[PDB]
Amino acid sequence: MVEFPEGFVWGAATSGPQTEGNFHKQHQNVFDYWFATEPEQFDAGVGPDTASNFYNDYDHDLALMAQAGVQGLRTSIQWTRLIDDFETASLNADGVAFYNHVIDSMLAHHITPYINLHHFDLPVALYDKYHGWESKHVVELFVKFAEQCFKLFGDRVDHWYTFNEPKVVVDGQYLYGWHYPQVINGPKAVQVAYNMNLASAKTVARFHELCVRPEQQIGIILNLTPAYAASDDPADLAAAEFAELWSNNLFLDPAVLGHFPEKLVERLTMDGVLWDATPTELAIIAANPVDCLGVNYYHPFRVQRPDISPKSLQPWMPDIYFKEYDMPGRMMNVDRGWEIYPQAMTDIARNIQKNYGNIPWMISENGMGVAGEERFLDKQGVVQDDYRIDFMKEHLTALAKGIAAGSNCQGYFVWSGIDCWSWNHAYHNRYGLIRNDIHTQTKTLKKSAKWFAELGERNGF
Amino acid sequence: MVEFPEGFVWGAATSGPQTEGNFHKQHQNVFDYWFATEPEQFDAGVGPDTASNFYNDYDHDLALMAQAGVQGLRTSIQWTRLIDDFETASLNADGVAFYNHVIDSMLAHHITPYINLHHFDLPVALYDKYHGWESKHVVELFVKFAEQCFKLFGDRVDHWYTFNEPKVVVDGQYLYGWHYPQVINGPKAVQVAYNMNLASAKTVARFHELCVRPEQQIGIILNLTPAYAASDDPADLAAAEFAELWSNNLFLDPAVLGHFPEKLVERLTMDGVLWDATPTELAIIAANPVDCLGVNYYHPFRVQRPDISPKSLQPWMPDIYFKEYDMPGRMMNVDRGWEIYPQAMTDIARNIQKNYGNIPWMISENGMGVAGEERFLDKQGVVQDDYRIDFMKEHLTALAKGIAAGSNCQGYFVWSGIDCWSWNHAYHNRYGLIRNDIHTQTKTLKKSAKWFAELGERNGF
Repeated sequence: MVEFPEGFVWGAATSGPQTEGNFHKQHQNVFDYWFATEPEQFDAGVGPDTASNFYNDYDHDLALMAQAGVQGLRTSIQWTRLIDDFETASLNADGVAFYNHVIDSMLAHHITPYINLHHFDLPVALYDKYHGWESKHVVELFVKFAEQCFKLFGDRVDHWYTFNEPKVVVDGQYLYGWHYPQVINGPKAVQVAYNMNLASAKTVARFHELCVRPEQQIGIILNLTPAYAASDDPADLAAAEFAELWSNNLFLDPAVLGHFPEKLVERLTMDGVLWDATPTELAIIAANPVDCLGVNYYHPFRVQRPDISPKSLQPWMPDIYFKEYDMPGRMMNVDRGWEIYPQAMTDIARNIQKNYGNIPWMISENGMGVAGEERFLDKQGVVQDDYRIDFMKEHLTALAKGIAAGSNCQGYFVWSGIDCWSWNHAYHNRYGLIRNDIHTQTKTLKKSAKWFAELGERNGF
Repeated sequence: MVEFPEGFVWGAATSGPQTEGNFHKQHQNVFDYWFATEPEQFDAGVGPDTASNFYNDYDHDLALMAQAGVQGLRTSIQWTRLIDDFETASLNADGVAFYNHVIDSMLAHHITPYINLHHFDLPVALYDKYHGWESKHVVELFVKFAEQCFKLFGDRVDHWYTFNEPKVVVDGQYLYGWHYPQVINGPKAVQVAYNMNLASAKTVARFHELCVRPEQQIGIILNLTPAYAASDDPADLAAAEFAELWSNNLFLDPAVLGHFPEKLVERLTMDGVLWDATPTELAIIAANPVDCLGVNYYHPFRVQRPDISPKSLQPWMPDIYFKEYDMPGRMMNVDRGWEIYPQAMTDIARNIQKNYGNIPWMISENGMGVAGEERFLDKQGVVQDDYRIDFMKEHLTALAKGIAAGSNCQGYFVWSGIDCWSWNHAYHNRYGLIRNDIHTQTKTLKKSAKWFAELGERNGF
């Protein structure tokens, strides 16, 4: 029935910090330091120090991933593992060697590399010295690190990305306490948002200057979940308008259109919390859009009025203009507390098609997490994750309507290939196609793994 | 100024479960299952799943130990890693290759291998099915595993040990809650003590049927801390008399003399808690004493009369005869809670000389744990553990007096070579000549490492 374009890319996504372990890693990133000082904040006291042991198990991990039909693996290079001196971007000898092994072994196992340069993993040294992404100097050193990744690995890596979801670094580090250093400052968060867009653009710039070869392309990875209004009442549609500008156009528009959405920059100006920008910088943004887009989606987002007036005396946060809304009769993943709504896949495809030039794009993350998968092991220790196959079917179908309506969707990357470490939640929820018993680092394909191998061969289901 | 016999061995000690991590291990031992189920029972939530990463980094680890002057290394083979099916002692192909890999790497780094067979690490599946060491069938299974160790590795391992401190298994599993399964039952513990003495003895027999060359010796590692009476008050002397029989003679006599100490068995019989033994079993125990003895010593032990009469009706426990005593004016390692008393080294040496035939013996464990050693890092990141050097000087001085009086001590093994995982205390206390930063598994010689290398080349200090 459901069929997909020819040459569609079927793949899996993770990150360096969530798989490698900190084995011989020279530098602490913000999560490394958080767990070393406050392990209480991590599920079951499980931190990143071993994660899914990718640093040691990479060759067989790649073999199993290919067995589960992963044609392309999207992961990330750790700034804190690759670089010795952050100011000069000198190379850590062991770190470069490791990433060569990984990339060589990806290729030997017939898996297309997709390398993301940054996944929530700021070096904590650069926060202590410069306050991290608040500093346009740190921005310059991200580029220096990106330049190094380009020279060392650009020979066999085609597909790069500047960031995975800068919004979550903004939200997490500066608004809502999710990421160490857990700063709660709205105005600071706005500058961080700007600064990360500046960095992604300057990284596209140097990428294209240091790229000769035409199949090489660099994109960015954003979550583009719409902000659905809670009703048609003007107050709610205005909350949905801002929340859309704030959660999506803040990054989508500078990344793809080359400028910030002017309704948004207007509102931040009227509020006196607009970022410090310069026309040189804004012209760098404008000159270097991304070559493609990766789209993350998991669950919808719905929005109503704020309870009190945005002009009330309170510290500035974006949240003063909208409140989350729970829709009655919603379909829920009850244990995880998320709404299920594959229709947003179709909306996202349309939005890119019409308002974003139908720029080449993929779904770079989509998947379902479940706790306690042992409950579903069969007699040969294979998780019977029928729920996981159902979820992919509903969401791939919705994706297919958008493709058919003419949306330029080139691939689909599952979260995740192998169970991996989910920040403070660590291993509470399991998303893999492949189970990891983290006590032994023994890995085993779930049932969904042979279904995904079958999906990639039929190019449909 | 203090010098040691020519040929004296300068070693280091650990165990498999405290170093390897559980990477790709087939079976859980009781500590693995304990951590998997009750991680809150372990310091900072650190369990044995990674420990000191010895599975992955054994080659560079032994090179560090070679640098720190380890001429001989004693560690353990995990039953739960070597054996596929416990009933048959069939081999796990991957576990056999690992231990081959570490032994050969030991020789390649000019480290003499000293292989212990068991270090608190009973397969949990054998506790579930048979109640572990309470089962003489489990005794037989242990011998079939020992036999496999000898046939696979005897060709290049000369020095074997049946057990590390079986008393800690008896106390830990059956008396005081220290080890999972946390059974509290005197009578059972008495039987376990017997069963492990019998298992050790059948192993020696099997070893002597399979050992070729005359350099091949097998022994047992016991803690021989004396039980010093609190005073000359007769009740205090009777408490030391029984504490000595129970904590030392219960294992020393069967292992070296071939029989259990008669006053103890008379005591256990009157109390109705004696073990089930058969004359055939006692005959094996009489005919297969060890070739040599490993002695562990850390802190002394003092005993006074019990608060209440041992005739009080209460569950039977060896403690109904003695209570620990705190000597006023004692010398203390205040943070660890242990008295410092090097003189016990000399007392121990005398006891072996006077009463145990001056059997060849070694100090197989001696060391000093300190918490938070990062507070003593110098400029170049080398721990300045002068305290650890002072500790070794004091105890080695006591040792040398014992040797000079004619005791047949042939080596000194420091606990530990590299910082290793200390059961529920995990890495709260560090004992190594070499630091392990357990977040990154990066290891670095301490100052004691250099002093110990120099100690071995001077054979004295």
